[PDB]
Amino acid sequence: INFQDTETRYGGIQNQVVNINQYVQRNPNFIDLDNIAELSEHSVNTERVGMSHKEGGWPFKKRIEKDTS
Amino acid sequence: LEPKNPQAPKNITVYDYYTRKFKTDELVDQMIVHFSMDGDYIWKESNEYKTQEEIRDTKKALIKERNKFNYNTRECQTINPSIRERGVSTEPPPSDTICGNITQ
Amino acid sequence: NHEPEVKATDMEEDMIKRVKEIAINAVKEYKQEKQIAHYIKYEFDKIDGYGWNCIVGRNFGSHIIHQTKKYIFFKINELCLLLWKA
Amino acid sequence: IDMPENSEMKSMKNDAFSQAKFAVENYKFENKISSHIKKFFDEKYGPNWHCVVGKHFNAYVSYDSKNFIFFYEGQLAILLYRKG
Amino acid sequence: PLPPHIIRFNDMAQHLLKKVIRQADVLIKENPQGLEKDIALNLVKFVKSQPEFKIGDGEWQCIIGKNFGCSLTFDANVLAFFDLLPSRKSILLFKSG
Amino acid sequence: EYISEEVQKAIDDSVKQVFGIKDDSSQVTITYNKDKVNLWTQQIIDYTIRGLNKLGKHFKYCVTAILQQTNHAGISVQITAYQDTNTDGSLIQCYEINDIYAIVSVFAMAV
Amino acid sequence: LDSLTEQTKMLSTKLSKPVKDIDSLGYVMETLEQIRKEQAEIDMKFNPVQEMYSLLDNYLPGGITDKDEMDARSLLRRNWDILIQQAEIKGKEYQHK
Amino acid sequence: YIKNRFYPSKIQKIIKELFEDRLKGVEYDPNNANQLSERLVLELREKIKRGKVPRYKIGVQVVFGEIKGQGLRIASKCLWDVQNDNYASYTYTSEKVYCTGIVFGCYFE
Amino acid sequence: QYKTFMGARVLWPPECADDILEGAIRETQDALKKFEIAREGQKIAEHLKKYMDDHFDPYWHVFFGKNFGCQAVHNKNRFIYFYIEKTAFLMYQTQ
Repeated sequence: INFQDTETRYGGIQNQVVNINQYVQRNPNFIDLDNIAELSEHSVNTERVGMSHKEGGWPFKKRIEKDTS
Repeated sequence: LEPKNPQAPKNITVYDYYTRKFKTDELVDQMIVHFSMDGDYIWKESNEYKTQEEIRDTKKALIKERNKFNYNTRECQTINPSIRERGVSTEPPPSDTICGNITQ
Repeated sequence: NHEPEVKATDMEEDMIKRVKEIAINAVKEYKQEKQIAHYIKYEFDKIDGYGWNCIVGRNFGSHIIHQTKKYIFFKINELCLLLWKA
Repeated sequence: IDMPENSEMKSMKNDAFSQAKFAVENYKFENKISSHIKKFFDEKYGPNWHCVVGKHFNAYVSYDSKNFIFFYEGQLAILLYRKG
Repeated sequence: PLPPHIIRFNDMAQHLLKKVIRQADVLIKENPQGLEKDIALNLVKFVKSQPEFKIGDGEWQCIIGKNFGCSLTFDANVLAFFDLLPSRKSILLFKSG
Repeated sequence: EYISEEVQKAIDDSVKQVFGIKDDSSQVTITYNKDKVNLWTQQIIDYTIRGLNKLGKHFKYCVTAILQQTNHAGISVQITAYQDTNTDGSLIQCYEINDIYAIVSVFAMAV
Repeated sequence: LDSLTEQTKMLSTKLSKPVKDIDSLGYVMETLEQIRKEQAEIDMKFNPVQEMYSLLDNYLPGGITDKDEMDARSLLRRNWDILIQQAEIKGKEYQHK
Repeated sequence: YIKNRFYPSKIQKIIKELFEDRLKGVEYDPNNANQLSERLVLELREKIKRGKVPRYKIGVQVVFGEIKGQGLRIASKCLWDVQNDNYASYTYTSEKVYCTGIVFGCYFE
Repeated sequence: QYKTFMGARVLWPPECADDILEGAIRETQDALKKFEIAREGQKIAEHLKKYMDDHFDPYWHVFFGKNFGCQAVHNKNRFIYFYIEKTAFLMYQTQ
């Protein structure tokens, strides 16, 4: 897992300053500003586990009575 | 994978003041953005040079003939209810536990 | 749902009706405060040139001016919409 | 035993009872009950409400004056109040 | 270090807003009770005084509120709207355009 | 044996060298043009791939570009693929000058 | 009711009292309109009276002492209606002439 | 066979807590930015050491800078069988600095 | 498989962040130990949400008990779910 390594490189760009027809600002500029935030819905629940049986009264410890008899 | 964007909500709601309901919206935009910057530098556009230079021209010619007669102050404020912090309690209802025998 | 209602106004009748319609349409179409204000400011900039201002909120205070017959403040379903020019 | 108050005329107090009594019987999970109450009151009066249902819970919220209703409905307890 | 806050929208150079934050904070602390009228008046009377804030198309306006929305023809240069976390007062500052 | 940071550096060199000018006036005397947008897209892509094959790396690349006219419409750019952990990957880039909303999406894979 | 009514009727009597402020107005009309903007806040500080007299005249219509109640409350709203009407009409005719 | 698994947000935990309590609103001083990163990267690595993932290999990566009229885009791609391997990523930006950390996780097999 | 944490059984790995975690994982038992008892109900969650809103982001929701379990959608990465001595704690932040 010994994973040492290093690199480096650089880009940049051409340079040219024209400065003949420059320095404008459209003064009657328009922008759209808000004061709002996003939303969501954390809809929560409860986990539920419920089942019924029917207890049946007596009708022998050994299934076959002849074996004991 | 069809990427989901972390650091995002999943659905957007907002109140409609024409139809007095809400209405949620479960499609959320998922493009991470930080530092949008608005600019105001406008170079030989057709639409903006006219609309700026014309208004400055008309204002300055008008003043060359304060000029619009003096304005009038106004005031309006809305009704601001107060914020109170009140907290109440429910209680677990009580229960009884007896024991009885079976008679003859 | 409920129709608009002016709490303070300085407009003519036909001009009141236009802002009524534009407010109803804005609230039916858009659902955000800046979007509604931007849309109504745009509508009245198209119909009445440049210089409209529209404040759309729930509790704010204002000290403004306007052209004498271009001001209105009305409420729709607990929405305070103020509008004026210059 | 406990009945926090709201505006007069019984405009919303009379409404909340009649709505929550249908809500409780109509559903088993509290989800549909509370969502029903809140969704109704949103259409009816306000932009944003808050509702809680349950047998036992304590709470402490900020709200808007005379917009806080709380009642012991049957075995359950229903809290409601406007906020926003 | 500045006091904590949430700039919801700013347009002026950042030092203008620094000054606004510091004075608005110390002013909310010096006037913790009363009406936002006094806050607005003191803030305008302070902000209008400095040799800074030289440029203005109209003049100064400040609005304090807790639940609203607006839209103004603010001067394209100066505009600020932010919040003071302890008291949560949405405060707004600009110059009339 | 690479870095997507430098991949992005090369993409930026390509784009800002082709059309980006430091002095910001020719960039709006060059606004979106129906006639010249074809030349723009093709030449942006060609110069970008020339920058990419300047690299002697044995990895395999593929490129996609998007040019949007105006911010009013809105757009969502999303990426997803299925490749090998160590060496493969991708890259995206958004770009704006005055009235041109450029987007570049590159995939880099091994072999 | 008496206090709020004396205020509104004072505004009306300022509109009507001097032949000067009747013909040649001044900055005093700006103060009248200022009080008209305030009239929101004035009814805001008056609203405790509307609900209270509602509770009173719920089971106590009066008829004996309701004289001054009628005078004052109807005088308030009289100033309000002449406000709307005279504001419009006076604005128009002062524009004409 | 993966009994103990990696899900993103406990490393997302560690990385958040680390970021606030260590950055504490520090400014971007050029002479010590790289070494600040060097310190907190190793601290983060120590934290993932107790991060309770036996075979998940951890490709730590961190970015730290200052925001100054500067638009930026950072993105990565995920490259693994979604059943076992996963990632985590957090961002933390104050008024004038931004530090964002990502941590890979690849189940060894 | 609900791995152990120096505070409690936490679903490892969870969906939240550790200043919130460590804060809650220390603050839940700190609150329960200092002057609080299991006999009282939600005057616990009261102080818990108060402490969370004081330091961390303001809009939290807390649910704890002996029988519950939730699906939902919230703020990304703001989900604390941990058991402690057979008592499930769940917390999530919503913008």
